[PDB]
Amino acid sequence: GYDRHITIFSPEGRLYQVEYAFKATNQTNINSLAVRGKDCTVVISQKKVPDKLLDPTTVSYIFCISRTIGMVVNGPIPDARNAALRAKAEAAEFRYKYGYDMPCDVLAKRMANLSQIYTQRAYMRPLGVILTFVSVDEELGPSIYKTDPAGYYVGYKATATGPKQQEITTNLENHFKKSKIDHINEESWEKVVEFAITHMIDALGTEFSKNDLEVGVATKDKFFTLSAENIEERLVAIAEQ
Amino acid sequence: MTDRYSFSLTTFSPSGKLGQIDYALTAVKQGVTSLGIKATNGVVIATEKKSSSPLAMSETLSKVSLLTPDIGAVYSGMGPDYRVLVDKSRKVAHTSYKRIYGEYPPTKLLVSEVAKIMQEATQSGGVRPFGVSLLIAGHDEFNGFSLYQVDPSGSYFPWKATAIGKGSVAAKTFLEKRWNDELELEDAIHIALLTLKESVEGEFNGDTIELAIIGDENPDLLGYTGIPTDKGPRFRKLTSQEINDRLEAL
Amino acid sequence: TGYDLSNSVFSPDGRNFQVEYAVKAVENGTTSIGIKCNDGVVFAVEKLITSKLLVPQKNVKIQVVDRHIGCVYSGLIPDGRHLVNRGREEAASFKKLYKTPIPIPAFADRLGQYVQAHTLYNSVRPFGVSTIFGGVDKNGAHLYMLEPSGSYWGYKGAATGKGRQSAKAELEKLVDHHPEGLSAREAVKQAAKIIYLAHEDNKEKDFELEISWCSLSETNGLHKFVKGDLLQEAIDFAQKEIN
Amino acid sequence: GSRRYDSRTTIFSPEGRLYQVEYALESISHAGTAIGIMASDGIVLAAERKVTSTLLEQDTSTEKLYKLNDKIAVAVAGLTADAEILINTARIHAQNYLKTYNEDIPVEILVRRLSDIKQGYTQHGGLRPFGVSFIYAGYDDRYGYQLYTSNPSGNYTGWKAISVGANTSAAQTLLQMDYKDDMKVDDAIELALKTLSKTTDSSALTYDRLEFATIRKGANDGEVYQKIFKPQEIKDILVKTGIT
Amino acid sequence: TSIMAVTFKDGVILGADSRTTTGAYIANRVTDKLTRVHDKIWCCRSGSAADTQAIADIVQYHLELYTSQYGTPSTETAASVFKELCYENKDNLTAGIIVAGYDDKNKGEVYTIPLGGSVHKLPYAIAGSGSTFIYGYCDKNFRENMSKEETVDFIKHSLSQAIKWDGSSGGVIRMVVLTAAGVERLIFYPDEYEQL
Amino acid sequence: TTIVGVKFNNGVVIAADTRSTQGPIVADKNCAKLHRISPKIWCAGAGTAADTEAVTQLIGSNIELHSLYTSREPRVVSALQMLKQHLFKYQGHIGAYLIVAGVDPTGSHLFSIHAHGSTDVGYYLSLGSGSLAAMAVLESHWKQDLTKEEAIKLASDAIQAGIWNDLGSGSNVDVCVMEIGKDAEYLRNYLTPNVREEKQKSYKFPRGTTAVLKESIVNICDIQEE
Amino acid sequence: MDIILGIRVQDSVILASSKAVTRGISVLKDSDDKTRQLSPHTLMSFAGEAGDTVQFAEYIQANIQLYSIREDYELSPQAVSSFVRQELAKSIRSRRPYQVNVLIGGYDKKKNKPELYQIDYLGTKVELPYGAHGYSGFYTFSLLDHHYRPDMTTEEGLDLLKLCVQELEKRMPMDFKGVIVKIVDKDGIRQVDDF
Amino acid sequence: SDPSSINGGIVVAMTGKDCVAIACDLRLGSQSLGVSNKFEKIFHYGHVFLGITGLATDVTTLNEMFRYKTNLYKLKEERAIEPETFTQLVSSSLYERRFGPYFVGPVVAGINSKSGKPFIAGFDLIGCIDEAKDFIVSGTASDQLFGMCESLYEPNLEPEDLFETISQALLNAADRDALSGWGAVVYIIKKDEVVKRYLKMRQD
Amino acid sequence: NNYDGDTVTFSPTGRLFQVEYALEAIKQGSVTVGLRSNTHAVLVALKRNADELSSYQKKIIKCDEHMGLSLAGLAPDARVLSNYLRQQCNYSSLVFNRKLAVERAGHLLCDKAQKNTQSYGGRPYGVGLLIIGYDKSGAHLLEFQPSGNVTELYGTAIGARSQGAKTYLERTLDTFIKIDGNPDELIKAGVEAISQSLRDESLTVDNLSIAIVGKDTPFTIYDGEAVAKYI
Ligand SMILES: [Cl-]
Ligand SMILES: [Mg+2]
Ligand SMILES: [Mg+2]
Ligand SMILES: [Mg+2]
Ligand SMILES: [Mg+2]
Repeated sequence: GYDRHITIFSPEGRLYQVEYAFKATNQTNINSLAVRGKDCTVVISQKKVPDKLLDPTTVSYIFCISRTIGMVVNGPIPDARNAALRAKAEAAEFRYKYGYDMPCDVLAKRMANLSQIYTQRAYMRPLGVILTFVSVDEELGPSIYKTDPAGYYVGYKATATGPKQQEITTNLENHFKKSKIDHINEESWEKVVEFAITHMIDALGTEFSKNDLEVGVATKDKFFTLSAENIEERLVAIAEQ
Repeated sequence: MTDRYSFSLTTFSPSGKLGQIDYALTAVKQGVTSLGIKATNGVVIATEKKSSSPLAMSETLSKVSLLTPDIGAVYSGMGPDYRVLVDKSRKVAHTSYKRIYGEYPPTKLLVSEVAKIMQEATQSGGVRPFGVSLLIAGHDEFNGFSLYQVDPSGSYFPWKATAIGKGSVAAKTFLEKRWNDELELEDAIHIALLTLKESVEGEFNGDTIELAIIGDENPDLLGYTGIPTDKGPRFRKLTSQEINDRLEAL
Repeated sequence: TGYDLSNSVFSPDGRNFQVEYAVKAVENGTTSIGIKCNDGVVFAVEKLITSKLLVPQKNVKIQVVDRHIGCVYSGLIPDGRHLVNRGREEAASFKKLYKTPIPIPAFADRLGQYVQAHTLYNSVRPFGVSTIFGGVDKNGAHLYMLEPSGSYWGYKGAATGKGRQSAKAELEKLVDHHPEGLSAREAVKQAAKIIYLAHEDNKEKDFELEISWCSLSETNGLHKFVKGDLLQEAIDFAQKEIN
Repeated sequence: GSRRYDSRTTIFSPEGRLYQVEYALESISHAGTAIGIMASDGIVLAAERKVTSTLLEQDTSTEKLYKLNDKIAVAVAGLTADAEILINTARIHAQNYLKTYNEDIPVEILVRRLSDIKQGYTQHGGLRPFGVSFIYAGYDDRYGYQLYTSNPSGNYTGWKAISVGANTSAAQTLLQMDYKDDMKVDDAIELALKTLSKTTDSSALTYDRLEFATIRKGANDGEVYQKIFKPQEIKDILVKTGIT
Repeated sequence: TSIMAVTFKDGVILGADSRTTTGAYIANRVTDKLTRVHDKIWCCRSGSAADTQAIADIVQYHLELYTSQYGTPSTETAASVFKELCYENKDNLTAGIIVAGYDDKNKGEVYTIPLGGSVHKLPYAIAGSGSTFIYGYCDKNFRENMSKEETVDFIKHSLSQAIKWDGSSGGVIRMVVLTAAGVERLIFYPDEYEQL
Repeated sequence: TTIVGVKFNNGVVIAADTRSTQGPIVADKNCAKLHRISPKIWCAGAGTAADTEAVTQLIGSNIELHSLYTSREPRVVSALQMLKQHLFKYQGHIGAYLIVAGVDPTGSHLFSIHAHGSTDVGYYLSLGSGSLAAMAVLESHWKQDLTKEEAIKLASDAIQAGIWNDLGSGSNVDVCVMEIGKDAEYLRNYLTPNVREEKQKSYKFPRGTTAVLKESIVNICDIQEE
Repeated sequence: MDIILGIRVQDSVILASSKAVTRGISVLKDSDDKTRQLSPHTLMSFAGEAGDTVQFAEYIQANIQLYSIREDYELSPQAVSSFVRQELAKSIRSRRPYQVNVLIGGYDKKKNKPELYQIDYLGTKVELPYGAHGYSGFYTFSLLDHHYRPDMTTEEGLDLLKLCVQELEKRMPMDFKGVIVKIVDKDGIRQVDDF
Repeated sequence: SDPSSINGGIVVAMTGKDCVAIACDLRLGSQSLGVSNKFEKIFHYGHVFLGITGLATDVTTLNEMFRYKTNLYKLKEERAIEPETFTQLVSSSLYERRFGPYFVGPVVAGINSKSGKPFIAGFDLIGCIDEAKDFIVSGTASDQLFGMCESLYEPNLEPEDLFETISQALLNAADRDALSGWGAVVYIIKKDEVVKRYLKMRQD
Repeated sequence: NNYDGDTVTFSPTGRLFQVEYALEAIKQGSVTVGLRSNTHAVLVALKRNADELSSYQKKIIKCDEHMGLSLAGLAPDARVLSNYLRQQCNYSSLVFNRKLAVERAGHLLCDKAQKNTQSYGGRPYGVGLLIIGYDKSGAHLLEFQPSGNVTELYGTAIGARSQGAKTYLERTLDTFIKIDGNPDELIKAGVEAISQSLRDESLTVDNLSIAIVGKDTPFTIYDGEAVAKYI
């Protein structure tokens, strides 16, 4: 039974190492969510600092890949940072060679191709991570593209990742079934972040303080993360209506 | 480090079976149904856009891909394996042909190059076979219209019409009754839609079906005028609306 | 089963058992700690005196990287040395290209990526050490702790080895009782105490205390070993607290 | 490390056999039968396509018979994809020889080269062997008309008449019975088709299940012509020989 | 070329002419020699146009990758990356580059990298063929901690003279101002600066 | 060789003469110097003629693959970046001097490139042996906010200056217009001001004028059946 | 080295090559054989730069002898000459090219015809009735153009060759110390020991 | 010293009504010394004809190279290569030796078997394609050939008239060049017959 | 058990069995002792013969004028490691005109041995070494294990029955450290130390091997009748 140790086919045409890499994805016990506005793309993720000895400012699963592209990761931090470093290198090289900023969907494809190689080549293991890339693309507008250990990727109107992804997914599905549009019809990114946090609270059934969340926002020509005090202002506005 | 898997991971078993190739074919069998039909004045290839989530934008996932202006491809099996093969197939069409002869390769030879890549993943060190079967449709001046199937082993066969994946056995029987050598392209599209409806459970419309043709030259899709001999690509992907129009006359 | 025989193999849980076995070697090692103070960091380690024939103060365990970073580790000592050698190469190339000395967070990732790379293939074994390291850069003091998996985070206080539970509890008290912060000289005294308290898990043999520090005010942001009178003062403070 | 997963494709059994070669030969025994017959005035190559379909485009299809150059052709039995790798190598070798010596490559030299490549995969590299057996039909001015076969071991031998693939034991007995040295091409055509007709696992032998080729000096004066038979031409020769 | 960078109270300003020559033919009279390698780190180029464009593109790539990992680089760091390329490839390059940038901690800084690949940190720097004619003028007229308006006049008058005497220099005078307030581009036409 | 590029209101136009030379001899009287990198990115080349086509096709090939990979229409800055880095690597030994123009989702663009890898940006550019004659016309008649009709007129006038005044240039004017939101129109032999006059005499010989030793049929057919 | 001549007659090929070897100031040897037997019915003479000539000739000899053993068959003169041309054509773009010119005289046993091939160091091959390298042709070709017939006997060929050598001994400034003459025909290769 | 004029020789090609013609001299020399009068410079791969002038070793090498490549082309494509496609193959093959080139001046001539259209093309040593409607010239007397062709040529000549025109163009050009002559060959090429004619000319 | 097939595999308790098996080879080897004062450092080694016709296997190797070691375990591995030390001592002298510090020599040996414990295909070294030397900080004694662990000591012993000599040195610690400026007495203490590890056999003239390095004493090895004085 060595067909379960390396990435070769089992008698059912399955790759067990790829399937087990998907299971490692939920080892951190963190849920993330991404949505699109008119002018922006917002990504939120749970933040858990279980040890008091930790410096909470260094605990993060959101990465600034390029000026325009942001990436949130679902999976262990070593594999997350591995993927982060590579994505940063790929984005920089792309700009140097082709003279324009690497699009979000193109980076997603590139990282997905790299993941595909690990499923075919035996000496390399899959990374136990799911990568959600966000930006406001200059051609396609607000964009969410998500990659997994199988080498699969696709665009999203909105998406969710983690142990409780299904609850969040169905919550988002129901909202877009009502509105009948592919985005959050809102002018400011502040209100789109408020939408994201509200619908995560509804889906998970839990309340959040300023230190329980982690937020990333993509606008035209920049991606940035919010501070604890920026999130607090967001939480106050939610509670006041 | 270094890749220390320099040995074959696909080997003959006592019964003469190449296990990994057989298992790759099993993966293809689980895959979503795709088909191809050849007409007198064109070829059609079609498949179902099995969306993994309704939040996913299935237009951003292309199951039918342009390889050259006159050659297209569709698959059944593992999507990621297909995507990288399309990248390699597009590049090899240039490096091993267009940069030498100043023209795009004929269908049979591009198929031959894709097959070679798939064969090598069946013998080279430290790799598994590709878990896909391809259907490649195309046209060239001297061979006319053609349709080819390529398997994980690297073997390829020309077809008048065929199907691969989930419901291929039933689909091939359906095609045998309907196919003749006097079909026009519109007739072949009609038969393709009829055949594909049998293997689809849920929604059946332009948004859940991906369909492309190899037909007449499209000067409107060339992007420039002024060179008489350049008349445009024969590959054309049908729009969501164009599919729905033909579903009313179904 | 058989998932634990080879490195980089995912178990049906999604776990790398070889990395988890490397942690066992870390847990078997001597206690080492790190304390983040107001303008710097302090490192301390327990050295077991296996015999009278060991020359006192000679078998130095704490290692310097560049001139501003200290590194201490628990587990397989040779593995730690190999990791520090790589760290010194990383810090050298950074300074070569960018002129400025490597920032601590930048340095943390360099070690992290290198340790993580030893979980990607079956041709290599994971590191049998957890490394506590840090120093002072342009943005202030930083303390990190890096595991066999390649996982690292920033810390207010950090501990590893056989007496890590005891040490962690002591560190948590300091964080609670000093929200405004701890001075460098206080941190040296406290580090001595915590190692002496953590020595209860290794009470069979007696030990030798070794301390180092980087502080903006006390050492000009350079890594230095605590020696002579300042070391004896910390030993006296530690001995007074256990009695 | 990696040793754990190595099949060791290039080792002897306790009996002194090469496991992988033996198992590759087992694979080839399930492939469609290919027959070669050598006459005084030419060579015949006949081969059976494996259980086909009515929707297979036959006139543009090739799975058995391949052209190596104008004078040499091969019949394939085994993995088609593996064969095409070797066939392209052989085509290049023939052209290398023609460029070097300005003379067409002698048939045996081409056969030896391909056979040596097969041998290498059994002795070094740790890769699986090619699951292919060839029948080589060719002509040169030294030995005239020649038939050879090679198998995954890299061993090759010459023949007056030979079969590879399925039912070779039965086919070889039938050829050994009716073959004579003074035989002509038109007689050899009939023998090849009659042999396939009796050994086939199909219910009946039809044009759509066959590939056929002749190498004749039936080319206008001292020169050699290769003829890969078309579907309609295979249908005619089946009626002529009285099989359909 | 005529290029210069000058530090002042609020930061630093880069200046340049716009003439590119193959021999006596002016191949481009409206060239932009002030080049951006980071938001507030720019450079001035002199020597082979191919070489300095290749170098600046590589530096921009290096600093973009630096920023993604370690945050905003210092001007000293940018100068070091320029130096590494110019020093290690001295046999095959003909490039004279002035690096200028604005930090909030370090404020305005100027580094000059001559042919050899050496680095020199200076209060102001001049380079290019036309700089030879204004060593005297610039040394006499430069003061530390000038205002924005004074620095613009110093550069305008300086490059005006360099253009007047050097046939290789000419066209418009381009300038780029680097302060806490942001990045401002300035342009001055012949009818303006010739009558100075 | 004379090649020019001129920006206008809603796009860009490039033009070229049609003479290619071997020293003082005219090798081809109707040469095609306007090359296609992609449907809406065209470039004109001067210098070593093999180098300008080779480098145009290589980058054009890689641009096509890049366009398929990214699912986006190619950009002129991508063609520019790939061309300059290729040419810099070969230190000027690939003697390609190019004017690159086109339209893409970003807008309309016009750049020149030189064999060593320098690039420049402009509203009007000229390259080749007739570049000084062409640039004289461009510096005399160029203005901001040219129309399409004005830009074609200016470009062809600049090439004519090269044709008549530069011995390296001659014959016809080729033009290619790339307008935003439209197909690029390639106007081969847009002007034909150099048709040869009828000769004074016919030089058709009587049949049997040439002395012949041997005649034979050449077998171009393959080896025959039967 | 210096003069190498070749002539193809009715039923044989005759190669003549000088005997002198000169090291600048002195003639070190006057009996040198500038030829190698490649196969029983194929002979190759050579001339060019010192060292390279013999090194090349022996290398070719070894290769043709290897082919003969492997196939148990003698290559045709045409096939041998093509192999030699390719080696020289490969050599001319090498780091340090072989500076060697050769004549290949062979009797084709299949066609029953003598054949003479002239190949220079660049890899320039021509089949000829008579040939030479260096300045040898300048003195001898006017005589060969006049007297040569395709139906000449071997004895007539040797007589025409004597007239060529006499003209060389009269008008050439260098003393090449006579020639060694060898005949290639259906019976193989033999040396004319009195010339 | 100049590799392109050591051996000498010329090639010319012309188009006519439903036909093409290609012709060459037969000389091979070592500078002043005439070595061979049977060195043909026109080769054919199927119905596509290739003339090659320049350094003779490269002429031989390239013929052997294009025979090699067109033979593999035919086996894989299952059809003979066409003039337009072959032209691109010559261009590609020459440019791959950009910084160590074959010293040659190739000329392609042929009729497309499907369209019936007459085709000719020329190259420099490094691959640049010159695809003229009227005529192509190459070799040590290319200047002379340009002069003859420019005055003698008219469009839409019948095969037997085209023969006279190209023959007179070659002969009179070769007689004004020291390194060309010693015989000549002319190919007249129609869609399914090719005639080859050796010309009688002065042998000095 | 299932985790001792190669050096690239940890056991479930975090052990490296191939390294532990390499450590076992040292315990089978013949006893060797090391000890030092403030002026000198001494090696004493019991050499082992194959039989009565055979020679006694050499145990001590010189690395430089100021440094050298004694071995216990696989002798060919000691040759590889001592050769590496010779080179490193030599690189230091040629490039930096500097005698290599004994502590730095230990660090180099540790790192060389470590690479063989973390990579596939290789194997750990099967030998233990006792390095003595005199540098700019006086006399030194090091103990090398093929796990990579190098330790600086006043005295030690490795090999079979080395525990007896190690206990003796632990008692005598305060006495032998004070033997300054008297080489003969320091060797006497080393010969008396190694005697606590002997059984059945005693120290003969071709059995005993002694080495010494000190303040004004280059690293020299004594064998044969040169050690009869100490028997
Ligand atoms: Cl990729
Ligand atoms: Mg894998
Ligand atoms: Mg001026
Ligand atoms: Mg003449
Ligand atoms: Mg003459």
